[PDB]
Amino acid sequence: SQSNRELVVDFLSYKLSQKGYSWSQFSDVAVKQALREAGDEFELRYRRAFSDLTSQLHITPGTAYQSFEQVVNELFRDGVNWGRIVAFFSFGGALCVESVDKEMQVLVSRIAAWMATYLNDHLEPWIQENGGWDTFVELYG
Amino acid sequence: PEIWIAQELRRIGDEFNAYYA
Repeated sequence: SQSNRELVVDFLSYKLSQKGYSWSQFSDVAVKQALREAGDEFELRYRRAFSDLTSQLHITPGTAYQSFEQVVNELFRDGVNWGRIVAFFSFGGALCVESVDKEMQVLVSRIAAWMATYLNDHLEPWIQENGGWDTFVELYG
Repeated sequence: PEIWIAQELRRIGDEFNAYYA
């Protein structure tokens, strides 16, 4: 079943392309489609209510990791659901594109790894208990 | 703003989740 690393790279590659960037510039590294589409819908819902994530973030190379973990820990503090996992991908995507915009491209491959490891260590058990990524595809369509 | 961002992500996440539940 699904390599989380692969998922992260696919999602981030997509979100970077939406900002005119190529994944290969910064990195030498049905589920994928559902996640891309869900990310687009999530971001539409987000900007209907709030400001684009890329506008809200305050990034520095020295605090990027700490910033990433604080956001993700609060996002999942009182539980996990598929919508929050989509939020997690969208946040990582926003963090990457903003990193590039702010001339901190070094962070792109790091953020992808932070995401992959958080998925593998902290979200994967829940994903398994909820039927795997196939469940997400069937729910989203 | 980390906590603020996470709270907004969570709210839209839960809205998203409820729609496709």
